Amino acid sequence: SPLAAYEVDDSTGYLTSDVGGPIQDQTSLKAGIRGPTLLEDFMFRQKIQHFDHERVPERAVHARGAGAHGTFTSYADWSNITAASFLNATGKQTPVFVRFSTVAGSRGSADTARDVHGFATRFYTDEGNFDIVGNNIPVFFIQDAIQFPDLIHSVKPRPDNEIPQAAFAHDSAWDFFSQQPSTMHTLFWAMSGHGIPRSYRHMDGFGVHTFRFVKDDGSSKLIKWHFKSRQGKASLVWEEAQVLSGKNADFHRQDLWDAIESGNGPEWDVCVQIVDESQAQAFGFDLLDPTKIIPEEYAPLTKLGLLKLDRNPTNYFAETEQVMFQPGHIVRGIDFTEDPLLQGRLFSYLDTQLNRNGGPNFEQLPINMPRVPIHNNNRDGAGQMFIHRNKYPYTPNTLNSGYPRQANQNAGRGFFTAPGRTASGALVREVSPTFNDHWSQPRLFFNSLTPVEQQFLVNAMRFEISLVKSEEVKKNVLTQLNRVSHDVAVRVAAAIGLGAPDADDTYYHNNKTAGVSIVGSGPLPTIKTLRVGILATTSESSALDQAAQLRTRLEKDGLVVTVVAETLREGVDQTYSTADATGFDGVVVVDGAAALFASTASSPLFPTGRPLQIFVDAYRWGKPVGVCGGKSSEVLDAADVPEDGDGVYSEESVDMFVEEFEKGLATFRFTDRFALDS
Amino acid sequence: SPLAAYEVDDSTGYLTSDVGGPIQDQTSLKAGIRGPTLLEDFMFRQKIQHFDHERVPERAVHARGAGAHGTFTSYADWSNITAASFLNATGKQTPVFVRFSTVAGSRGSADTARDVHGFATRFYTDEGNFDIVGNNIPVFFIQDAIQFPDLIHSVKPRPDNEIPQAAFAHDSAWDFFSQQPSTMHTLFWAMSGHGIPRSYRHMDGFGVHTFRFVKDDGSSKLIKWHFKSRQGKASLVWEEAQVLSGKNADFHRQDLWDAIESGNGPEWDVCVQIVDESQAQAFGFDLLDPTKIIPEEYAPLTKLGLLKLDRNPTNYFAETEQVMFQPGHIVRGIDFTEDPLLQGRLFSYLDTQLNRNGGPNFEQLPINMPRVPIHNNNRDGAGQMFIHRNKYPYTPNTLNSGYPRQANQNAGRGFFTAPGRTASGALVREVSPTFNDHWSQPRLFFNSLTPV
Amino acid sequence: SPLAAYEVDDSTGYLTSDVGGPIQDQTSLKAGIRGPTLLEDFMFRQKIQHFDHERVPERAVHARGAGAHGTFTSYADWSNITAASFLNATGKQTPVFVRFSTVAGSRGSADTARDVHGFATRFYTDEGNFDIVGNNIPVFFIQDAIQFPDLIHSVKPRPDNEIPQAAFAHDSAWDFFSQQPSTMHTLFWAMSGHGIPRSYRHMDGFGVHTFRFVKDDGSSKLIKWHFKSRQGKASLVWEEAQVLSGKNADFHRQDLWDAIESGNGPEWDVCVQIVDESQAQAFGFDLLDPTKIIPEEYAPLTKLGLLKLDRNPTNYFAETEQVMFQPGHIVRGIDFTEDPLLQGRLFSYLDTQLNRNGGPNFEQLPINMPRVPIHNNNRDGAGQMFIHRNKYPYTPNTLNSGYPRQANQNAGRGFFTAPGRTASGALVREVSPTFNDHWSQPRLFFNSLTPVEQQFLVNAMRFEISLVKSEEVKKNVLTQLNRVSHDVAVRVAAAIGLGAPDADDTYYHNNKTAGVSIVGSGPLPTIKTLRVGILATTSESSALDQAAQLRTRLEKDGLVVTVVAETLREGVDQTYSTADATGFDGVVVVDGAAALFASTASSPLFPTGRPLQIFVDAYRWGKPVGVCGGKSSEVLDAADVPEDGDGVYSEESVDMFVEEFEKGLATFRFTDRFALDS
Ligand code: HEM
Ligand code: HEM
Ligand code: HEM
Ligand SMILES: [Ca+2]
Ligand SMILES: [Ca+2]
Ligand SMILES: [Ca+2]
Ligand SMILES: [Ca+2]
Ligand SMILES: [Ca+2]
Ligand SMILES: [Ca+2]
Ligand SMILES: [Ca+2]
Ligand SMILES: [Ca+2]
Repeated sequence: SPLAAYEVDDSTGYLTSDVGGPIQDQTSLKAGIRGPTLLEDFMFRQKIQHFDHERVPERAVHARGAGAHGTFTSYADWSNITAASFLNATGKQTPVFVRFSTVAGSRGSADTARDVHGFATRFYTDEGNFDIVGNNIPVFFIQDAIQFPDLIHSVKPRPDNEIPQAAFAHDSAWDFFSQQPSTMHTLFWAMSGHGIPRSYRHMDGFGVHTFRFVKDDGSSKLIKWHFKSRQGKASLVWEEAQVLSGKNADFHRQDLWDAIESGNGPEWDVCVQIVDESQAQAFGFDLLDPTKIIPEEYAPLTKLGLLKLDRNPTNYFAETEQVMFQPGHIVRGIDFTEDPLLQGRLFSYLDTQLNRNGGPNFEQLPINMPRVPIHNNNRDGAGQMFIHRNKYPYTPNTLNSGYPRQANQNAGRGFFTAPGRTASGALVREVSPTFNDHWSQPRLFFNSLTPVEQQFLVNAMRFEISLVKSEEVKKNVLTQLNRVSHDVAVRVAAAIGLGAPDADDTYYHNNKTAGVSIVGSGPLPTIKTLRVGILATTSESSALDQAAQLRTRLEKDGLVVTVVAETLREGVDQTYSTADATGFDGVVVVDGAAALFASTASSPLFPTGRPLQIFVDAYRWGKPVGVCGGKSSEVLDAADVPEDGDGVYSEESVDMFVEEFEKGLATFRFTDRFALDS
Repeated sequence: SPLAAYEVDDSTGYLTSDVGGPIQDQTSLKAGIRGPTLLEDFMFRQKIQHFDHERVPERAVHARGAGAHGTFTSYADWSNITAASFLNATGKQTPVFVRFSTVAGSRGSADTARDVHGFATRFYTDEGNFDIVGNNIPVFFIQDAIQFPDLIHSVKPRPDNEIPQAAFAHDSAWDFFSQQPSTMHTLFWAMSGHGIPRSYRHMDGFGVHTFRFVKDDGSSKLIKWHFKSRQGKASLVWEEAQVLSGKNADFHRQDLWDAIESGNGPEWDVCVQIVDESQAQAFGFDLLDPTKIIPEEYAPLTKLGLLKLDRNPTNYFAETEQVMFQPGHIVRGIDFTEDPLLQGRLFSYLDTQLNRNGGPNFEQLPINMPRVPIHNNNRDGAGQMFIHRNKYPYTPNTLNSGYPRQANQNAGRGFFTAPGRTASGALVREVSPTFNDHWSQPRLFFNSLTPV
Repeated sequence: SPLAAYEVDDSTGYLTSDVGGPIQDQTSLKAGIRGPTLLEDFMFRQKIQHFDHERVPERAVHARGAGAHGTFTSYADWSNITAASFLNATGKQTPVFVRFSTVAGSRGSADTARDVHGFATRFYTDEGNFDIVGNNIPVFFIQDAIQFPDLIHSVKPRPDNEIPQAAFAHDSAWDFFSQQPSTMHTLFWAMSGHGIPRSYRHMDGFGVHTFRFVKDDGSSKLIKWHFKSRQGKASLVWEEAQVLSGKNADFHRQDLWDAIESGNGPEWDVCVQIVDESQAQAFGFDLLDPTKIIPEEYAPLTKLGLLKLDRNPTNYFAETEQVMFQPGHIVRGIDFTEDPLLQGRLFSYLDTQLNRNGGPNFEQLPINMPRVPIHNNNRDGAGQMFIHRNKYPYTPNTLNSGYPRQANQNAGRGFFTAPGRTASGALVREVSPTFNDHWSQPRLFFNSLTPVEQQFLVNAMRFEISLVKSEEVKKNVLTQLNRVSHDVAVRVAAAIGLGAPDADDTYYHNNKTAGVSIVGSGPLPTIKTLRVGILATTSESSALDQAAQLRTRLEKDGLVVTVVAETLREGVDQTYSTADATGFDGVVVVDGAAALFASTASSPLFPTGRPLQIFVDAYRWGKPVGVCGGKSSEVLDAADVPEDGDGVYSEESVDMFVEEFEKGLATFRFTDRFALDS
């Protein structure tokens, strides 16, 4: 590890300059005690120059994100399908670093914005660094990389005033979507719960593009990468996500960090779909088109190995901010395809690192270094950290005995382009007509959602599109939505007071696919790390005792428990003033606290009606909620919460309450609380 | 627009490269209709290279902010207290640009966080650009610029995990405040409604530091700048600010934008407290200490002129993101004081623009340019736009007839340091004992608030 | 070995990317064998991106230079005059790196231009890096750092056409000198032999400024740094320097490299003049004025230790090009003075490294690292290598238990400003009248040169000034020269078509000072590394035999021998076609080769007259020359060289030839061959 060698320990010692001279740094050098500061104060200038130059350009996209270290372990020797060394043996472990992100917001923007999300994984393999630079949605908005600035300019804030930070809440974004129909598949995903995942740990990762697996014999197959969450899939509800974006802008980065610090590091099965070269157009669409998925019914997933994140960074800036991913970081055994979105990406990520790093030696940053020797004739450049011994860095040479040697298919384990690949035809700036069906798969995705999930998507569209000022853009939007689903266009049109255009059934169908729905993916497989808010009072010794009782039990089941009361003390984590339902996955009121709720209700220590509002919000947003200890009635009545409601608990027995409530936490959302269009 | 000369119109025309060759930009050049992309596709590369390099480093502090253009109008001829040209005639008008901001959060952090706020004003005067780089709170946390990184590291997110955004909600910030008691006065202000103003239009601007006004005869007085809102002061309530941060992270920038578009451009009376040099220690504290206000009961405000913001930018990046303020942008008639916070600032803002701009010619960006001619011997550097005719850029010269000439108090309307300033004593890294009362003024402030 | 941890070996292995993936780099990936190159060719792009970004800005001055590693060893414990740790014990060793340079030319300009030269030394001390950033001339052109760009613009090429390279050969430089008379002292130095040293090893190093030595008790003394060459002082003659600029632009860098490779690493005694603070104005000038020396007659040198350079770099770019010196790299025991030239330097060198390195972490380059631990709260910035474990990098803190601790005079061996220093008075942009005598010291320096040396300086002035177009500028130059010396003005004026102004005796005097003359500094103390060219012929096996004999005699004494003949073979190093007298410190003809020695001598293998012209040029340029074997007349008469001349040798006996000739090498130059004005 190059990271270990560069760890700097400041737990002891006297302050020094960056050249080891002991110094101070608290008072400027001045000509007399009330005098002007001196130019000769080097202590001052070196410290302030450093401060003045701390910042580097944020990423052009995916600026907001967070990372962690961990380990990938192969489940088998996969030699039969790829020459990739990291996959060549059962149990082979390779270090990883992952960064997760949103796409459109700047650094500092909230984690819980509605957006596409990044899931970028570096495997520090024994034959070079291999990056899979993925998203949590398996399809992308556009079909050619040259369009990327168009898409991004359209979704980022309007450039006269840099308003708004909400990617989908403005005219220009919808102008682009409605004029560029390829966008429809990703737009439907982004309008689903996949736009507001519950956490990084509760989403999947996709390579998006078709890639190749290449064997040592030169043969190739076509693959899609799928990183399948072992935590289960889960989303926020929209109103919850909007509150969260104010109450805790760092919600996802904090959820990740805390899960790793508690020993609950997240896991994914790294999987592929594998198909033959001859099936490039067999599935009703072109595998070069990054706006299409291969339905799992046509190509099942094969599990290749386990990805686990189990260590946090030491210095966020040095590790997370400076990690520089590239789809060009490929290894023997993997190759590209002619997907025009992937093709252009290869150029963009090598170039943009010059912008961020300010010089060409970015791969020498510890987080970017490989874990094998580097042998090449790259030299000089700003920020050169190596002292190269070889004074004849050219090929061919005799003066260094012909080293470094060329690597290729038959030497040195070289990378090699899949040798079956060809190209033929004119040199064209033309779109393949095989790419032209922009609507069937959006409809496939929509069909595969549950009824209340369909409602949530329609409601997201109603919310966002109602913020578009231009009537002409809104009509254009309905034109495209209607090519996917007339019912979607009708329902969305109703909220914005326009008429939907008449049904156009060209692309309509009733087909469905497995594995895309959040609401239909079933209870979570684990409730470890999920958050329980226990609403108590310092008024009643019995209330605090009840909360402590609940705590001990819930904690041994891996839940993160917060006891809330008017003021802090022994056993109480959070005041009502700072508490919010967005902080919890379930809320329990201890019945000793009934007085705070069954009330209007007033104190200089928190806002009027806060305790009840926490419970009310939690219910409205679908969470398991309950009252533990004796007389539920009054709290549930004060909240207008029905005691017979699914995911509403009322028990005197602490043990029965915990059992029932824990089943609620796995269910995670009670969707019968949300109204549906008739 | 005052930057009309630099505008580029794209309401008509065919797409071109940056060198005027008509091109397309929607499909990559490929070897066959389902083929790989070609390296010879210059259309693709020049567009993507530009996109790849769009971003520049955010400001080290005050990263989150918004700006507008306007006009300053002097109420009087202020010659009898300052030689400043922009203040030398009743009704004299000078263009301005102002940027408002928070302090701690990054780009895209919400407007309605609890924080200190910036209020930075550029006057494009007929004798040079003059910047007053102020905040909405009249006192600062610390008493020496060398401590700035300490303060800022402590309020910014913890550096292992970059949590939390939200300057005051974590241990390190309160560790620093409690170890560095100078911070109490600004801390009390930030914990008041001044930490969550209703808009940029409903807050005041303060230079914080004592500065000097200098007359053409060389006499000086000590001043504090106060920009007093004509919209009134108003705050959010905290609960509301928290919900707004989520519902509308752009709330202050939109409020300002909208007010200008509707013809309600915000206004401030630009004022000063003026006191004699003999009064530097007369008010029971030291006027060099930036943690203290001069109570208005001791020195009333004089209104100098009107600041009105009435024109939004054309391109946010080019104007607002790229504007580069400096307290060293000073003009004849103003001078510095030995406030050790101010003193170090003068170094920081000139250096940090190298970081943002990536080269030394940042004064050439349209928003940074002055509105009068430039005559000097600065040359070259990355990004040099100017084509200088003078092929002898050194002084003293005879081969360019001794031009440019030196400007000073007696010739050429030069800047000059206030000639009554002196220094005396040991060269010390010592804090004046006159700085040591960290608590009385925070109590003055608290006492001055209503009960609620 | 001092930077061994950063070394990269490429003597074995297969080529890899920068992230360790084995690759090739000799053929682009193409769509067919005669097809266009593919964007997906990451091998191509990463290699070419690196190439495209290899260059960094050259230094703003001193762009042309060369460097080496070495060791400093202290002669004593100097705690009686300084707290500095590297000087605190007899025998104490500290690693060093030195870079030597010219000043005006760009990084590809010739070594042997007439110029001021740099001598910058880094001591990697056990209390931090300490740099002495000196020159080979003890005084500077200007008295205030603010004037630096005026000076440098005036000497660098005219900015319309970037002509001429060659600092003194144009109007603007002499315009500046004549308008800014402070320049006279350094000008007279640069017009002497000190402007064209024979090698970096044959020049001294000076700090120029008065600095302070500060004891641990707080008391201070004023010092000047003098690095006195143990190789002796030596110059080129001007015509020779001009020829060398064309025949070997790398002459000084090669001389240094070679001396080190041969185990003849150059040495200096590091010395100071030490005077009391009360003697700031006692010597008839102000010690804050960098245009003045303290004559050695008023303040003798104290030898502090030995500097020896003995290891060449491994990678020039990484070590020599990237070394970033600063006078701000100061250590406890040393302080600044209020010299206004020094004061502003402190700002310049910290700022300019942002330009060169392109980011703030330049102290992390291996050559710039200290050799002790770094403990501070500087963070982030582009190119940040360090992974800092202290997540509370602010002072004051409790969450990192108050570390790093402040260092100062009384704790932690902090740097401290000399506590006796004060300032008093108005804040002014005024020059001290104590700086106003710009002419007395130039006259002192001129008076201390020998007659022939004064002639050489006049002749350099005549050469350069005659290239100034402007008759006004020429007139103004003679006004200033005449204030130093009427006779200089007269003699210069005679070459350039003008009358000198009448004598103005205000600053005239006859005082002299020791240690500044080159011609007067006596024979060299060592002749090891000096170059002897033996001119032979392949047309007589006897001539080669003589050459071989002489070679062994000369090599025994550490001279570097080149045997020249018409064509190469074993024992012959160089052809006449490539050889030139600039290549040698002495020239010997073996008498077996006498037939070659005619201006008549014609051949397709070398220019007509070449063998003889080497001998004639050597003679004209002052060098020891002779004929070995017993028959000298034919060669000597062809050369018009008299047999009884001083530094002309003729002997049959090889031993007796060599004994005589080695005395001539030590004398080095026979100045009786140069005409004097009468
Ligand atoms: C399938 C389509 C894509 C996926 C899945 C994807 C994914 C991502 C991810 C996850 C990141 C963030 C990596 C990190 O965490 O540091 C990112 C950054 C970026 N992407 Fe993409 N991307 C796609 C398409 C594009 C295209 C078409 C372009 C350009 C033509 C592009 C240009 C960029 C740039 C310039 C960055 C910033 C990289 C950096 O500064 O390190 N991407 N992408
Ligand atoms: C009286 C105390 C201070 C006030 C009122 C103040 C005000 C501000 C304001 C308003 C801005 C943003 C300007 C804009 O909108 O672009 C800012 C930026 C900045 N300030 Fe200060 N500041 C203070 C003290 C300090 C100190 C002590 C330092 C450093 C020693 C410092 C360094 C900076 C830097 C580096 C920036 C970013 C500038 C840029 O990138 O253009 N400030 N300051
Ligand atoms: C006593 C007067 C001076 C001496 C002896 C001197 C010496 C030198 C030396 C030897 C170097 C080259 C160091 C190396 O080899 O890398 C150099 C570089 C330089 N000097 Fe000076 N210098 C003097 C005055 C000035 C002044 C007054 C300034 C500016 C105000 C200045 C600015 C620079 C700059 C900008 C560089 C390039 C540094 C780099 O890129 O690392 N120097 N100086
Ligand atoms: Ca818009
Ligand atoms: Ca959902
Ligand atoms: Ca290949
Ligand atoms: Ca903290
Ligand atoms: Ca308020
Ligand atoms: Ca010239
Ligand atoms: Ca000489
Ligand atoms: Ca740069």
